[PDB]
Amino acid sequence: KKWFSEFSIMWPGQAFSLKIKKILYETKSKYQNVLVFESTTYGKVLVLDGVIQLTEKDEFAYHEMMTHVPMTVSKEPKNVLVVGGGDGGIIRELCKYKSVENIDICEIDETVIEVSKIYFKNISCGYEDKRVNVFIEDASKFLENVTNTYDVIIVDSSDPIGPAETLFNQNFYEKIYNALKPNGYCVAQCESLWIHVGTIKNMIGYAKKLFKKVEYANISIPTYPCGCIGILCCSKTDTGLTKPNKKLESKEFADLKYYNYENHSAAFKLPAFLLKEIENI
Amino acid sequence: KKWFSEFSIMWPGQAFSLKIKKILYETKSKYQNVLVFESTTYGKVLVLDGVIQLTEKDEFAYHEMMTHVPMTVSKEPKNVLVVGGGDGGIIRELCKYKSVENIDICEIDETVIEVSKIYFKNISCGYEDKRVNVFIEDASKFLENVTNTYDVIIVDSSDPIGPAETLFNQNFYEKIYNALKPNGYCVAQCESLWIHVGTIKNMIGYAKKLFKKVEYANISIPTYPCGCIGILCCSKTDTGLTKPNKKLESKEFADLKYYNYENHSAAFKLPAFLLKEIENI
Ligand SMILES: CSC[C@H]1O[C@@H](n2cnc3c(N)ncnc32)[C@H](O)[C@@H]1O
Ligand SMILES: CSC[C@H]1O[C@@H](n2cnc3c(N)ncnc32)[C@H](O)[C@@H]1O
Ligand SMILES: NCCCN[C@H]1CC[C@H](N)CC1
Ligand SMILES: NCCCN[C@H]1CC[C@H](N)CC1
Repeated sequence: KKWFSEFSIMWPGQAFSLKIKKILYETKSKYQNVLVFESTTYGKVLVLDGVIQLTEKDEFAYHEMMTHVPMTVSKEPKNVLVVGGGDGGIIRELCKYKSVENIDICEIDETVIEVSKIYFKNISCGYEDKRVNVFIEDASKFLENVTNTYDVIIVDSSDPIGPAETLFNQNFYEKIYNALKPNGYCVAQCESLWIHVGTIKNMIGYAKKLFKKVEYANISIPTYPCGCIGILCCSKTDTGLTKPNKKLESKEFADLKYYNYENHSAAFKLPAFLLKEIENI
Repeated sequence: KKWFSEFSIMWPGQAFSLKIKKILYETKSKYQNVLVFESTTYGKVLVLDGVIQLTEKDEFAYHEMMTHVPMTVSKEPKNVLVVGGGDGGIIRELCKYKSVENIDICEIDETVIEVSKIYFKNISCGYEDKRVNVFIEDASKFLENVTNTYDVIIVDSSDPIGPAETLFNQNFYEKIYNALKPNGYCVAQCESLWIHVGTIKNMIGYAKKLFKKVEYANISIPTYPCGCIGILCCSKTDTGLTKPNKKLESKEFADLKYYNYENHSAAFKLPAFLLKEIENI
């Protein structure tokens, strides 16, 4: 069997590999190279431009933490936007909240949605919910144009190389601020603390120009490089996102596999060297 | 440049690679294959039997968490044992406590010590401290023979394939229990929660046959497989190891890079699926 290897100028000198059971699908979409393969030990794997987006084995860690952190802090979230997230894992976690009335997703690449609906049925199931509305367009444009404001925006983008290159700058954060309710929250996937701390500092400084309270949390996920990934956390009130306002007790949450009330606050307890780098921003 | 790749029957289907700047030393010792190379981005790297033991870039995360968790909980630790740990990183963190009167290390492979003294001088500096006494022998035998009891034992072993195969069974845990003071603590490196949960359950069940309080904590370290590693935590009193009894304020601790008073308790907040697997042991 051959191995897939994740190599990138974004983390030089290191690489993670998974063994391939079977390649399932490859295409060059309008935006990205798309690869779906069944791995031998992590189930199916989605790859965009040679970078792992998810595997069936660990995706719940990332989709649960990114969704339930801001959604247990928002008191009565009615309108949620997902930026990127074509695979549908965030939407899947959002549909669990009976209270939500509308879930918009702006995903630039409809191939990713259609690929997820075919090959990742337990991730893309949320697309069946009549509350979900899909916009195929660059979130950088959508956020300039949208009329509605949201209670929560979840930026589930791929990396800065490729069509996500527009989601990693000061302008983008102003657009997010303006599209949120006066008490609304944004979480965004953010750089592994083991890799470019300079990037984390840059993003934090972007968010801090607008938001009252900017926190960084860390998630353990093994198929992202360095085995972890950050959440950049943006709040308009001084109270921030470290402390949930509700517990997930109803039947729709029974099945959760990573996220719980205590993990929520714990994700925000960072390594000493990280606190020192981001103390004077 | 060539790449070093970490492949193992202990985590099939996956592999982590580092690019090689220069190989520095290789030998077949009495026990293991030993490889020291300077990587392009993680500094020098120590490899035993094809498995990464440390790199200069991230070793502090593991050596700080394994040492300072039990050493901030022990009230006045006077005698500490390190099992394995030939590289000296634990001893380096131990020497920081002025109070400690004696530090014994039982390392089966003296080549690892001598290699660390030559090629890893900022890790092996602790060997110069007149409080440190080295025993070259299998810890499985040493723990049967030692007369002293310790306030803290830190099991810093390599993996179950190779000479560490004796440190992963019920007998080993009884030896640890007997070598500890009535209020003494043991921490042991323990399986990544992303890989063999069955192993974690087995080890927990071993420790629980003897110890009042058996906790599992997780450390983020990118050059261990799946980017994290557990600490099996064994206490003879019901109070356990999640809560430090002291803060590290004196000048010897100024330089700490991962471990702080809040990270300590946070390491013990685990993923939902892990708590569910280890609730009925
Ligand atoms: C797989 S989840 C990440 C998704 O982010 C999507 N994405 C990347 N860049 C953008 C963008 N500028 N706007 C909307 N979605 C994006 C990618 O096409 C991918 O499907
Ligand atoms: C590099 S730190 C881990 C150390 O554990 C040491 N080690 C492995 N098995 C044993 C054992 N049975 N007793 C003492 N040390 C051990 C290895 O030789 C290695 O240097
Ligand atoms: N919805 C899963 C996609 C997650 N987005 C990113 C994939 C690329 C990774 N290096 C970081 C997160
Ligand atoms: N003192 C550093 C050695 C750490 N012991 C182990 C090395 C092998 C890893 N897979 C797990 C920890």
